[PDB]
Amino acid sequence: NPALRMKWMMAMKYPITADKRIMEMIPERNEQGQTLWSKTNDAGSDRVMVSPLAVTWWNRNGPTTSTVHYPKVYKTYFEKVERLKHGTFGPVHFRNQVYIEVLHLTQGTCWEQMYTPGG
Amino acid sequence: EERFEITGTMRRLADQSLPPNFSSLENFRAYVDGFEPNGCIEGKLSQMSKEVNARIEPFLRTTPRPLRLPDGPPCSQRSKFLLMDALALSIEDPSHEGEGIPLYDAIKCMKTFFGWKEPNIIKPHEKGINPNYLLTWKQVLAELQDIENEEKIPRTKNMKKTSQLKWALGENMAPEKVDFEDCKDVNDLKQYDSDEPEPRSLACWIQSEFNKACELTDSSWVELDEIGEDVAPIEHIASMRRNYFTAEVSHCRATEYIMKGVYINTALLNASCAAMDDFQLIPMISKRRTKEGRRKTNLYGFIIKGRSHLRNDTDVVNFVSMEFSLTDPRLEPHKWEKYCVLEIGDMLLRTAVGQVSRPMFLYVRTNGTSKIKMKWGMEMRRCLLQSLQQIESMIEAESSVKEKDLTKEFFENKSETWPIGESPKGVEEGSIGKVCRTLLAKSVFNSLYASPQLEGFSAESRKLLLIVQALRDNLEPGTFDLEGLYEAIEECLINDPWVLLNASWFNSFLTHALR
Amino acid sequence: MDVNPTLLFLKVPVQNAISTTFPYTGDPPYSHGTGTGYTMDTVNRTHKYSEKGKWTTNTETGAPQLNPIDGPLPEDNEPSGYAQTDCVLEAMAFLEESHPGIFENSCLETMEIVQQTRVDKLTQGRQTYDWTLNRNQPAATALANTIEVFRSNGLTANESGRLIDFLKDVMDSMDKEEMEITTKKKQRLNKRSYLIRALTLNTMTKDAERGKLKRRAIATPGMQIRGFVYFVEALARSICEKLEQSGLPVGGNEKKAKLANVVRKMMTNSQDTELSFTITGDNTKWNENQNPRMFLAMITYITRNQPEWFRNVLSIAPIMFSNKMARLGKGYMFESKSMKLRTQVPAEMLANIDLKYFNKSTREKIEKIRPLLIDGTASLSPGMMMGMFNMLSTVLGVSILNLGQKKYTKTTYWWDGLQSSDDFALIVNAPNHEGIQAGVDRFYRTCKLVGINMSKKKSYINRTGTFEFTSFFYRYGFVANFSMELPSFGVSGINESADMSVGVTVIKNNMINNDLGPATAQMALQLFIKDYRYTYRCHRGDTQIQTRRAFELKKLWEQTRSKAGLLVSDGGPNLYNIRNLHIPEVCLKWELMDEDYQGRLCNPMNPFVSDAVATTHSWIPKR
RNA sequence: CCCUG
RNA sequence: AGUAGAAACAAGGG
Ligand SMILES: [Mg+2]
Repeated sequence: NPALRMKWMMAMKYPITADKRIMEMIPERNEQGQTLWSKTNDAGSDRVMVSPLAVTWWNRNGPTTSTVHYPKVYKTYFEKVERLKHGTFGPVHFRNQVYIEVLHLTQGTCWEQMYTPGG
Repeated sequence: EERFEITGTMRRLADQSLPPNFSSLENFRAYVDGFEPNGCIEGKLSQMSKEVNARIEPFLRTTPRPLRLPDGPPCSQRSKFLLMDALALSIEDPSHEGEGIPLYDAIKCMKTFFGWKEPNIIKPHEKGINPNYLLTWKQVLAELQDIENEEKIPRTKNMKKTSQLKWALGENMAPEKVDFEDCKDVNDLKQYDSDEPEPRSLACWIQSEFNKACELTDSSWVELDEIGEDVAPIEHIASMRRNYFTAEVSHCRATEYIMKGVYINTALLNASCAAMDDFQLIPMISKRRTKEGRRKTNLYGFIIKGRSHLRNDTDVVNFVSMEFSLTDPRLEPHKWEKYCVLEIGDMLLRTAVGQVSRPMFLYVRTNGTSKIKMKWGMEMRRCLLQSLQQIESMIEAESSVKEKDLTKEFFENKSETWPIGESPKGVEEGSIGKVCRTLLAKSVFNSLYASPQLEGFSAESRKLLLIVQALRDNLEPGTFDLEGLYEAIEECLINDPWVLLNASWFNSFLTHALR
Repeated sequence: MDVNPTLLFLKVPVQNAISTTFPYTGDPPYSHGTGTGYTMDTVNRTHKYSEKGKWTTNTETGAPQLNPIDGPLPEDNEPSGYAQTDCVLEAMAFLEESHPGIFENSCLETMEIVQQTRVDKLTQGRQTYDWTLNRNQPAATALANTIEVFRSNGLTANESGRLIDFLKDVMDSMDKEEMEITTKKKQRLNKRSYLIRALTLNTMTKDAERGKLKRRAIATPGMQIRGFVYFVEALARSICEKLEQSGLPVGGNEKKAKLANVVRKMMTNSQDTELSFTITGDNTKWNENQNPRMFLAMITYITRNQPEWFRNVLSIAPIMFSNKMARLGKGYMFESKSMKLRTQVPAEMLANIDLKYFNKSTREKIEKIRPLLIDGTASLSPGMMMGMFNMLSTVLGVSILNLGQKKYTKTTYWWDGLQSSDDFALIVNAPNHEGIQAGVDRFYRTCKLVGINMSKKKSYINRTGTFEFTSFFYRYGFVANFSMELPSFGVSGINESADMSVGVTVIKNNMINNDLGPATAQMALQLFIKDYRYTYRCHRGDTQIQTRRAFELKKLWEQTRSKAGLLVSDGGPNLYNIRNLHIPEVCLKWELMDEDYQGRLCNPMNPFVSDAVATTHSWIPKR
């Protein structure tokens, strides 16, 4: 069972594996003294062991780059959220039993929800 | 283009896979090609005897009869932990630690009691060596006190492999493995004993257990996260249903059972998988929030886990469990067949009558569990889920007939009471909250007392339920063979007390329905 | 007062509260030990129902075989296996007549798929039986071993990468005089040994099964039979797709439509003085009464007027299945209590061994099955052990159902219904109760003529309007679905970003197919959120729970301006709901993140990296 | 003493 | 002892 395996793996100190250049960007110790990475090398490769505290440190302390391109390449996903935001809902009708994408919310076992997408 | 020729060996194989009185595959294909249907089925039906028929036996109000239950000594409790007799030593931890060491919590909970005394055995175990249990309890106390005399405080306590722990955890009981050539000439060489379970009759304690499982407490045992804001009306209705159910069911005892079992199984699995060749000690701890919103931590007892060299998903790991309680064992002794009970302390409670000095007993038992049972017990929370669905389904069904949701007519109406119990004066009707608690208790107990007999009984009794319902609907029911169904239903009532209770419930419902 | 949930049925009908009769929250039963006892019992029972057949000896494999086809007609209500060829062929002819052109179109589609298919399809499957190592292996490994062993000897007709070429190689190897295998060690098997190995099934007990008290034995085939079976199943599926009464291979959205359609068809046309009744029932010993010879006859009739190669490739599979062998299994275990010993007895020695060790039942089984054993396996010519032909039997049942039209019955009563492998439901219309009884008897007797047996213990008849079909409970137009077990909505255990999408998709799919309600979906979402947070330790930012990541999460929460844009992995709030279960998380809050925070989150030069969106959270854990 | 769950 | 139920665990190999 992978679920319990990862439950146990996350309890260790450095369950993540990263490259060697990480040592040049983020420091070995937090502002409180917590360790972020260790000198030990991975078996079979030159990777190093890293802790999730390194991930959080990078997210809150690290280089910034413009992400203008992201919406362009992931256009299909953003179109969905736009349509959902600009849609209009309606009353629920309990009766015997662009639209298919939201099929899990419109139809049901014995009820119908009125929906017209905002696009 | 395409060339697929049957060779000699395949031709010789296919020449023998034809109906009788046919010679070769080519002859069979020729016969099938030129076949035209004429009066074959009608003839064969004519030659058939008249004993092959399906007569329909009418079903009437006087036809069905109550099920038959087995006989023998009464059934005994067979759960991994006490349910109705549990007692907990409670403290407060205002520093909210996400996951701390439980040993220190156990010690801190222990240090709040000042009434210990010399233990003795009052209800013994007939088929076991009693003094070993007492020695085990004293050993655990001694180890807890030894924890103080150490340069550094440890996180886990590995018990010394003593004689009493060697016996209690069944050490060196497996026979020796050899080959068949050496030991062929032995007088007593056979295969294992493949017999059937020994029958037992129903007892009155399981009904009380279920009744107390459907009651309210003064604490909150479940805390759930948040979801987004509800914009669609369907989401408004869904949130209303969910919030009403959660409010009605969050103070129930079944939630306490769920959390207790989840914690115990998680601890057992982690200990078994980590320390394979050590006799680990694992306490039983739970967390609650009082009526004032103030946290509390409860301790129930201890377990000691032996060697855990598990290979398959059915290999067994043994352990010894000690629990606190106040239930005098000498009131329903047949319920405690496999327990050894000691009187270890004297507690004092405070109520309207003033202060009363009650005794405090300890239940000690050797048990075992597999990897699959522990894996399936770590996720008791789904019981809640199941219960909700049941309730919701009812409303959904009741809506389709009238083409209108009836959530408010079900929950807030404060009327429309459902017949949920039984009383000497007659059937008893309860509100919706009682119904929700009853369904949650049923799901929890289904998870606690799982067994193949329960599955068989449910599957084979569903059909009788539906037949009776059709009869109550004046649809003129009829059965091709009714006695076989009764035999199949009754073949599954052997040992489990839960299945016997369900059978008794079915008998009572059958009596009341046809009246 | 004594609580009693069963009494709840005194107010709400049973079909409204059927979910209370499913104990699907405990651990399902498992089996400890060997599946040899069940295998021997199954073989003996399969040979019991056909005791009045023809006995013969096989010239190639040398094992005895039994053939009950065209045997004496049944007399009593016990299960029977004597299927008449004339009746089966007549039923097939009438089914073809009722739906003109079905077989021709099915044959054309099957020929197309045969031409197009590829060998790689054999890789997708369950654990197959590997004859190179005499064990059970995953499909890919067994296929690789078999192809390597084939190439060891001169066999290079399957290099073209077509499944039919692989089957040609298999057939050629069957005719080879000797077979050499590598183990470094080498071994040689003569014609008979290889042939017996190629016609062998591996049997074992079935675990984690609900609704039954006693265990069962199921079998898996080798590698030389998989392709022919796949072709036959393709043909059967193509045939079934065009049949209105067939319950396969549809999902869970149109089954309710099928039930309502059948009921309305058998009610609306009825006059005001016509009686209608419904039978809900099962079939007994479905797998132990279907002779592969009848399947061969059906396949021969289906593929009339076709190229010879197509007929041969389609009809090979019944030939192999009619000459199959069953492996007894692991063996038995012996215990000496006096001297405290345990030992294992492999099945190979069951043929020649004293019977003083075993108890009554096992000794009787051994004595009964002894004449069949050959080279450590038992011949099982009659019956289908594991029923890989899950769709041809449905076609046969549907033909029998069709056989009851108003034209063929030639009497006042008539009937029609639904069939899905083992399960069936029937509706009979007649002017009196005598007509109803006559129709029921006619259906039962006609079914018996083909080898289909109706279970009288699990079947009942009532007035039409309410019934059940494959756990779909129909009552006055309302259908409830309970044929699927609810999963545990937990963490998959891959990454911080994979688990979120996986769990949300699982919830959405359960909501769509298995008819999960809204409130249950919300509660499942809450439980999964709790599990995710407690697994990855990414609690909220304002929550006062102490953890190793608490300091970093609190600092990040304090830094940000809009707290609603933080991912759940960075101690943000929860925004998902029923209407949002299809939008990926990163794209869900993109218009709510800060400039610098969202710049750092999707940094492409971060050391951690190298439905989902790439971010800083897609890392690879240690082995 | 080593290896394996 | 105990788990468990038609056959097994209650450690196996060198
Ligand atoms: Mg059915």
